[PDB]
Amino acid sequence: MIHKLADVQSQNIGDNTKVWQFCVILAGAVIGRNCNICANSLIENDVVIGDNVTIKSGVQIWDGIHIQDDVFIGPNVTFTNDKQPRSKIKTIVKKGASIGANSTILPGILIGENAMVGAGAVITKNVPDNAIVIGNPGRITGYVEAFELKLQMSKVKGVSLHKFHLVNDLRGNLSVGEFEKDIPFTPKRYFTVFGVPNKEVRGEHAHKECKQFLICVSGNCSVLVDDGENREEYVLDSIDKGIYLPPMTWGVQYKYSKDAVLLVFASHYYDSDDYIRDYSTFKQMRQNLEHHHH
Amino acid sequence: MIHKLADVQSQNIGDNTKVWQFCVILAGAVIGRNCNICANSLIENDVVIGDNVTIKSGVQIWDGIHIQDDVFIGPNVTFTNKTIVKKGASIGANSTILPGILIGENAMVGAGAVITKNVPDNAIVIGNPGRITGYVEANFELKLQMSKVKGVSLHKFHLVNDLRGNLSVGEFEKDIPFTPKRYFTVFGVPNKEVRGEHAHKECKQFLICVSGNCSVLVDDGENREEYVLDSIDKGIYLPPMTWGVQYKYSKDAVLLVFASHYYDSDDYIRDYSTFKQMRQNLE
Amino acid sequence: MIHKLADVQSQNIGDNTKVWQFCVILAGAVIGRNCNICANSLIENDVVIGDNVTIKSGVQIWDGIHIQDDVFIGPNVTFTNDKQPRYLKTIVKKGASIGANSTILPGILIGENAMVGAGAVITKNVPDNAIVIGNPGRITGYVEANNFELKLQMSKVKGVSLHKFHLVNDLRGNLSVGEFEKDIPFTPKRYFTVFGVPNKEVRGEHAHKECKQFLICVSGNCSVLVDDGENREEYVLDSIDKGIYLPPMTWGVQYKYSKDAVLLVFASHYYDSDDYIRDYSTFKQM
Amino acid sequence: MIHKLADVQSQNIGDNTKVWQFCVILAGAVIGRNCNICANSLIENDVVIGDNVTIKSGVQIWDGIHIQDDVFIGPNVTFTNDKQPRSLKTIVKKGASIGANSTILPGILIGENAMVGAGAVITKNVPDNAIVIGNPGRITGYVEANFELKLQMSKVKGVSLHKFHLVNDLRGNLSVGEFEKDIPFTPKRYFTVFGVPNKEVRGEHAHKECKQFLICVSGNCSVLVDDGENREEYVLDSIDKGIYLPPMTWGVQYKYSKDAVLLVFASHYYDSDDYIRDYSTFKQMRQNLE
Amino acid sequence: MIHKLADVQSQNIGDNTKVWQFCVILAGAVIGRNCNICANSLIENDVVIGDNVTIKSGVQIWDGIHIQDDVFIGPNVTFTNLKTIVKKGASIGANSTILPGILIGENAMVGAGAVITKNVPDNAIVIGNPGRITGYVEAFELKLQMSKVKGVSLHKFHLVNDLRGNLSVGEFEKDIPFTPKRYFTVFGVPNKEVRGEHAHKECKQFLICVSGNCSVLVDDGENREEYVLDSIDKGIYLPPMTWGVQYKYSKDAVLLVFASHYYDSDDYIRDYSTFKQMRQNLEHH
Amino acid sequence: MIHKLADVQSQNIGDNTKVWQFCVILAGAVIGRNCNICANSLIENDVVIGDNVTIKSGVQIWDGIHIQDDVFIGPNVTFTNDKLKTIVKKGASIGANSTILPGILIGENAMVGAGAVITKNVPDNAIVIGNPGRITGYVEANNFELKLQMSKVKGVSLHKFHLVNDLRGNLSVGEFEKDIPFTPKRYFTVFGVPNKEVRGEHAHKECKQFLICVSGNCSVLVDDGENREEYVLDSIDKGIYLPPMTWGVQYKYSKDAVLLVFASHYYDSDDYIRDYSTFKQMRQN
Ligand SMILES: CC(C)(COP(=O)(O)OP(=O)(O)OC[C@H]1O[C@@H](n2cnc3c(N)ncnc32)[C@H](O)[C@@H]1OP(=O)(O)O)[C@@H](O)C(=O)NCCC(=O)NCCS
Ligand SMILES: CC(C)(COP(=O)(O)OP(=O)(O)OC[C@H]1O[C@@H](n2cnc3c(N)ncnc32)[C@H](O)[C@@H]1OP(=O)(O)O)[C@@H](O)C(=O)NCCC(=O)NCCS
Ligand SMILES: CC(C)(COP(=O)(O)OP(=O)(O)OC[C@H]1O[C@@H](n2cnc3c(N)ncnc32)[C@H](O)[C@@H]1OP(=O)(O)O)[C@@H](O)C(=O)NCCC(=O)NCCS
Ligand SMILES: CC(C)(COP(=O)(O)OP(=O)(O)OC[C@H]1O[C@@H](n2cnc3c(N)ncnc32)[C@H](O)[C@@H]1OP(=O)(O)O)[C@@H](O)C(=O)NCCC(=O)NCCS
Ligand SMILES: CC(C)(COP(=O)(O)OP(=O)(O)OC[C@H]1O[C@@H](n2cnc3c(N)ncnc32)[C@H](O)[C@@H]1OP(=O)(O)O)[C@@H](O)C(=O)NCCC(=O)NCCS
Ligand SMILES: CC(C)(COP(=O)(O)OP(=O)(O)OC[C@H]1O[C@@H](n2cnc3c(N)ncnc32)[C@H](O)[C@@H]1OP(=O)(O)O)[C@@H](O)C(=O)NCCC(=O)NCCS
Ligand SMILES: Cc1cn([C@H]2C[C@H](O)[C@@H](COP(=O)(O)OP(=O)(O)O)O2)c(=O)[nH]c1=O
Ligand SMILES: Cc1c[nH]c(=O)[nH]c1=O
Ligand SMILES: [Mg+2]
Ligand SMILES: [Mg+2]
Ligand SMILES: [Mg+2]
Repeated sequence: MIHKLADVQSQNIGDNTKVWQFCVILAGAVIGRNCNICANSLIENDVVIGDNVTIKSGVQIWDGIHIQDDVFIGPNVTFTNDKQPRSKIKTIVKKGASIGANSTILPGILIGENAMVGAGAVITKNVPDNAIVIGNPGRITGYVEAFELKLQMSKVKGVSLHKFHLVNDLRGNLSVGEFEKDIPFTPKRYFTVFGVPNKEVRGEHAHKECKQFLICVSGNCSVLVDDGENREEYVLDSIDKGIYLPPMTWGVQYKYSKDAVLLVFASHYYDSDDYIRDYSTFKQMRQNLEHHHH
Repeated sequence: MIHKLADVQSQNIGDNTKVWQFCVILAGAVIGRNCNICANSLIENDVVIGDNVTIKSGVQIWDGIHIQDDVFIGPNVTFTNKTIVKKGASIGANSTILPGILIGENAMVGAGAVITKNVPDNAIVIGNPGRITGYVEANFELKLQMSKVKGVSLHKFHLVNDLRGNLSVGEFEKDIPFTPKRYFTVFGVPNKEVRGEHAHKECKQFLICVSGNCSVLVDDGENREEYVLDSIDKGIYLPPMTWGVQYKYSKDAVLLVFASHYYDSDDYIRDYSTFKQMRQNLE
Repeated sequence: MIHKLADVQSQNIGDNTKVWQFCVILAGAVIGRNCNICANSLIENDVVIGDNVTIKSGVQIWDGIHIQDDVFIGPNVTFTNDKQPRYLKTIVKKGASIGANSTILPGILIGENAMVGAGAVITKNVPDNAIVIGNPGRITGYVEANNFELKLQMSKVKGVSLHKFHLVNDLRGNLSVGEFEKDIPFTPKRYFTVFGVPNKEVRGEHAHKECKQFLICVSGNCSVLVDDGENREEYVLDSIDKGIYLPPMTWGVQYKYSKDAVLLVFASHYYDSDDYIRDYSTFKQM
Repeated sequence: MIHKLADVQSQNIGDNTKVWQFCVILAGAVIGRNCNICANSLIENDVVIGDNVTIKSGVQIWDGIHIQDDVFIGPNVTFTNDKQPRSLKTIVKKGASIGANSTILPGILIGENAMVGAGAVITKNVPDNAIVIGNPGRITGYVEANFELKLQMSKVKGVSLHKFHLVNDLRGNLSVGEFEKDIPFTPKRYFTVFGVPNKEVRGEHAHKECKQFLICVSGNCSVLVDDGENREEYVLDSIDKGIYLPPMTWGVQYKYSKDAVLLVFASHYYDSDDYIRDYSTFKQMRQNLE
Repeated sequence: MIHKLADVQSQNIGDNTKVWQFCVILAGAVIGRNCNICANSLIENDVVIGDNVTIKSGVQIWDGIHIQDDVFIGPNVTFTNLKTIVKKGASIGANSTILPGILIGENAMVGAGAVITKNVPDNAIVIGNPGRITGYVEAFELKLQMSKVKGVSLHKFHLVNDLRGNLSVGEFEKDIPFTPKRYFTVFGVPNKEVRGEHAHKECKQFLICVSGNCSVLVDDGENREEYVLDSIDKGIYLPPMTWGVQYKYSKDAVLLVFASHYYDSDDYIRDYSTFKQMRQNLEHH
Repeated sequence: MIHKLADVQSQNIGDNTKVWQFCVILAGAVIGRNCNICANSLIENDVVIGDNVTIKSGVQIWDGIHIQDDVFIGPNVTFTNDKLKTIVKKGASIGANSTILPGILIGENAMVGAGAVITKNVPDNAIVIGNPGRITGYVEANNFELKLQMSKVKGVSLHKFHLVNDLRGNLSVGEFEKDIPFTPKRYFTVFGVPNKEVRGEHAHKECKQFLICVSGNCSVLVDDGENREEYVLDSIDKGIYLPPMTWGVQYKYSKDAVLLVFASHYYDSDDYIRDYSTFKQMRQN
């Protein structure tokens, strides 16, 4: 259905796709099946829109922009493609992502699967999968769909939460933990992360083999743990709190305070090969492992 | 006047409302009289819009938006998906309104603001996220000092500095015009927070910021003024039926309040329009 | 080409200018040659647009907006007319670009060749060459802009020198020293100190006809733009042994001051309000 | 008993006083009964020493120094009588003790039953019952001196400690107290004390009629309460803890922190003749009422 | 030699001890040999003073004060009264003041004018009012440095500084010579506190101050040295049988300790002289 | 007058010296005229004491201590020998029960406070107190209210500079040969000085100087060989001119303090006069 108030010059528009009034569509555009292209928006030539995409009003999809399947583009969303524009002189929005109203997406930017860009955000950097990004400049503030006793279990597979023995007196303070009793392994390595800008997002990975144990020894940080299907986020803000990450648990650490030091104990020596850094690969290697194990 | 170039499907548009070129207005929408609906804008089906409303270009008014009389919607305002924009409010160019939001009578949304929570009557809200930074149409040199707002007075207290320390003193029924029955203290208030937003029916109140600073809006239903309480020798008297707000607390601010009455949750008035009526009713 | 699907009442459109679908241009509008006015955008009566101007989609140029030659106006940029809505003039000066979905407040001047960031909210004038970003928008740099590693080093900005002073450190506390004529190349008649500057503030924005300056950041840090008309560069003054020499006729800006920063300036001449060139065009011509 | 190895020239030494070896006592000195003047100590002419005084070795009691009864002066304590000497009276009151190798500046008064810690340099009058240590000496407590419940009596007569209703959340914090219900009177006055240096001792008085209620609204300070027989010290360290001082309670507020702001409710208008500033006087008064 | 001008009533005074003018020595007193007790000092009845002691002028040794051998007690030092013991080889600086019932450790150095209100450990240097330990008698650039102190190692860990923050890394059995069974952390220590003051019979320890700073004394019984731990990339290894002290903590300081064994109260040695002897012992094979 | 109850062995005591009881004075000592050595004091062999010295009781003057004319030594003052030669210079006075570490110079007319522990040289006219002793002032030492004011100290002036404060910041400014009465050839800056440091302690033969504390606080002593005063420089708009031949000291620096100094001549080592007695003599020409 191409409304007669629309100016559509392209022939590669799939079945069930509606283009409404006052839409301009140039000839090189490729739009999939079952899309809705709402009034008063524009789509240039060097563009590919996948299937079931909603593009609400006041949007412009410029040359170099690819919108994969199931993406929602909110009203008055704005894209760009030149970082330094001067008169007379590629961005990808991944499957399922949702871009909120009157957002502004800078050029050459990746928005990840199922991500949620918040109304009005100014997206200056790649958005990871599932991330929720808000503000000017946009910062990751949450993930889509994401203590006071010795050992509690998370909702995420095998992730356990710990409280360590803490003593307070006049001479000072002490907390202690035992490997194999408290923390469920014996490390071969520890490292520390500190001096981390409050905007930064650390981790975004999983380990095939290495077990990890995390303790924020001053200030605070937030830790996201993800098992491929469940996801949960914890504030670590005292030296006597700790989180166990089994191997094949995807982890993020972010929202570090200015004073924050993260101490990590690790079951194995350092190994660049032991990292999975793509969430979709992770999600798939985890099912393989879950299907073999059960 | 429905432009040849508009696509207006709704019958229910009132007298002397102009709709300009390339507007789309769906069948359900109801629209009052004397509205100006500028070029390249959209109005969906359950939308009701009062009289004398200005919608500038690039605005999309979705289902579940309600706009009362005398509202100005500036260019490129974005709404989303019940939102209500109350009488005489004006929403600044290219702002973004989150869903389920109420914008109060006479508020002023600044240009580009990302509005994430209800905006009280007469509030000026700016930023991403939007924060109240002032009120529309909104010192302490002397012992006593009367405010333009009915019955509100300002006090500078006796202050002694020396080598041993500092002291300030005030006396009840003398520098402060009543004998209190309660005191309370508010502190650790986040800077983004807005406190109070009520009036008292019977309770007199006296306000001193004993460290840090906070700002105090007092409002008598017609006049409103905003004051900075930034030293312990400064105080503000609120007579009963004075609407008060306090906000922009610094991180270490402690507000001390003395009150004529013991706590009584039924003594509050939390709706500004209600409070407005009750004042017009007394005078 | 005025596209058949536009609606243009203006008779003062320059040659080779294109106006695309669903644009509205009212009768009073004056638009130059070689402009490109893209779909879904509007222009009102009291507007002058120069030549070689690009205006992308979803933009409205309201009454009182004047846009000069070679300006790029990005998609969904929004201009405004009145401060307190329920007659002020904006001018986007030559060569400026205004980034997508920025919002420009009433009565603002946008300097030549400025770069307004995408999404910015611009609530005060933008100088020539500035880059402005954020809500509210803040100057974060200048278009076309480590060291203090040697004692003396010349900038590309004409006459401008960068200096590293003798520094003594021991357990009794630290000393740095500088000598007039010798290390700093004039004898001062005045010194002044700039301090307690908010972090959003831009200072200077001028050049001097006769007055020579030597800047030293004596606690904390600030940034110094020096501009000779052609070239410009930004330096960070973050240490008491680092100094910069500004000859006369050097446009200067100090901004990005830290909370505790104190700038110390040595001058060759007594204070003289007549010696200031505030006007960036006026400056470039000379 | 005056040792043969002593050189004692005063005929004014009361009975059962012993003067040990290598002491020097000049003709003018007056010394009471039952004293012990230990070896290697010196006493000059214009000196009155009371009864039952112990003066350990290596002390000199200079012209202008009055030691009253029951005082204990530890070994190697040093007194002075000239404030800027180039080649003023001190009084040590009844029952006070001066710790070993302390140094007392000229013109100084040491109150009854005070305790000067060993090694301290005492540059300012020491009040009755005070414990003073350090160089420079600071009062860090008083001799013989938990805010859990809403209401709680003190050892000190009539003194109450109060825990006030607190509310903590995301919006901020609030505490509230009501007069004649939480605080046992209705104020006519309030005053605030702030910017007190950490060495200052404030108060040191009792009121004849004024009730007072103390809340430390920011930071911390310490409050000594004294009823003439019992005394206790409390730490005021949060806005929700207060302390009631009935009339005729001796009060001191000291050890203020930098940020400390003390708030006081008062039952009466400011009145300078309501003060009692002498501890002995106050004590007799708080005995003559009982 | 008992000077004519002293009043000495004790015959229990060892050979070659000199007692000079204007001293008073009561009869209960015992004084070892070869001492020097200078003019205008006084000694009471329950007092035992060992051999080769020097007591300078203006000093009173009261009842309940024992002084061991080779002590030096400077001029105008003052003791008070409970039992005080000044241990072999200690030296008490001029015009110091010792409170009652105090232990002064062997070879401790009490600074002139100090006011000593707390036991002084062996080898400590103590000064001020109140007296504080500021050092010990006779007390990080490479990946690994060996201490003078037997078996002690200093470690510099891999450090990465960049845009996104900072990272320091350690590996057990490569950087740190053991695998731990326990970590502990110590924080919010007042700047005046002295921590540790023990050796372990078996437990290995590795110390990294993770923020702020503290100082760490290591002592193998003959040799000792103090080091400053002021960044997360510096580490110190303590083999078993190393006497350790952690002090001068900053308000911010967090010490992280890795230990080879589980927590065993019976693995502590808290008496330095016991520790020193046990150590001379093992050197004997 | 040697008291019968004293033990004096030295032959070399000058006329009208009194030695009182229970004093011990060894054979090698030399003491000048008109001294008072109070009871229960001790003086060793290599000691020289000038004229008109008072030594109050409880003091011992050990070998290696020289005390010059007009010195006042208070009761119970203690000196020491072993951590050299102590010199207490003319007119100085040592307060009651102070303690003086070995090898120390006490400057002329200094005033050591009662109970102080003097661990470092004390400059002429310094008042020193505490443990450890710190200089807290100088003997006989609403400023900056007016644009310009003159000090009792010769030719010293106090400046308040033009100060602008508004929304955009603050700015303070001063012009050479107008507010500041000379034209600079050099500037230098002093910072990160520990609060216990005393800096300067010299005069210049030729160099004029001008001081502004552009951040923090700083105290400055100025001294013209006869009058002296101390000023606090605690905002960027206060300034102090030191004409040539002005002894100046700066001390009591706060942690953030930065001292800016304008000098009329280029740096020249030889223009310093670092001895105060030498400055006072030069100053009477
Ligand atoms: C991003 C979003 C999902 C967050 O919602 P939420 O997680 O429920 O957050 P809350 O409403 O509880 O607010 C929590 C905080 O985030 C802030 N916030 C929420 N959304 C924000 C936004 N878009 N930009 C800036 N800040 C925002 C709130 O102000 C609050 O912070 P504060 O307490 O410091 O003021 C949602 O607000 C949003 O932006 N949705 C997209 C709307 C849209 O485009 N709809 C199209 C329909 S046609
Ligand atoms: C909100 C508004 C009323 C406030 O104006 P004002 O009271 O005059 O405030 P000022 O212009 O004095 O500026 C005061 C401060 O707030 C900032 N400010 C003002 N409007 C702002 C906005 N919309 N967003 C962010 N900051 C804003 C200014 O930058 C300045 O702060 P700074 O000093 O830290 O940068 C007005 O600026 C506004 O946004 N009006 C809407 C205009 C409009 O949309 N018109 C449509 C008609 S065509
Ligand atoms: C302003 C601009 C020129 C700066 O780009 P740049 O110098 O290459 O800057 P970077 O991308 O390296 O970003 C540097 C910092 O500024 C921030 N930033 C950059 N552009 C921003 C913007 N528009 N708003 C807010 N922050 C921005 C980044 O987030 C980063 O800050 P952070 O580290 O705190 O997050 C560019 O970002 C821009 O906005 N260009 C115009 C694009 C446009 O509107 N085109 C329309 C025509 S197609
Ligand atoms: C003043 C005195 C009574 C305090 O004793 P107390 O109440 O038991 O004090 P504590 O030992 O519990 O010490 C608590 C604090 O005070 C300090 N302190 C105690 N006495 C001190 C003194 N005289 N000088 C300086 N500091 C002292 C302690 O070191 C400790 O502080 P810290 O924790 O920072 O180190 C006692 O210390 C004293 O000085 N007595 C004099 C004895 C004397 O001289 N006798 C002569 C008879 S022979
Ligand atoms: C304790 C002692 C061993 C330390 O000496 P040192 O290591 O040489 O110390 P330095 O001389 O290098 O001084 C270093 C610091 O400690 C201080 N200090 C030294 N001795 C001190 C004392 N007794 N009390 C207080 N502070 C002292 C110094 O003032 C300096 O600190 P600062 O830089 O803040 O001023 C020594 O100073 C001492 O007190 N010796 C005793 C002398 C004695 O009594 N002899 C009797 C023989 S007759
Ligand atoms: C050093 C001295 C000359 C200072 O006198 P002053 O300037 O009148 O000093 P003030 O009494 O006005 O006191 C000022 C400050 O210094 C302190 N102070 C004074 N003398 C001190 C001393 N000897 N040690 C430590 N602190 C001292 C005071 O406590 C006060 O400090 P605060 O406010 O923090 O408590 C004098 O106090 C002194 O010690 N005189 C020697 C007396 C003596 O021994 N005489 C022997 C002959 S009998
Ligand atoms: C003042 C000055 C010092 N210096 C160096 C050499 C000096 O010895 C040193 C200053 O040390 P010094 O004069 O000894 O310290 P103070 O004056 O605080 O007692 O720094 C210069 O190189 N140039 C200068 O202009
Ligand atoms: C979504 C949509 C529905 N109906 C319209 O007429 N236009 C639109 O854009
Ligand atoms: Mg927009
Ligand atoms: Mg003595
Ligand atoms: Mg002494």
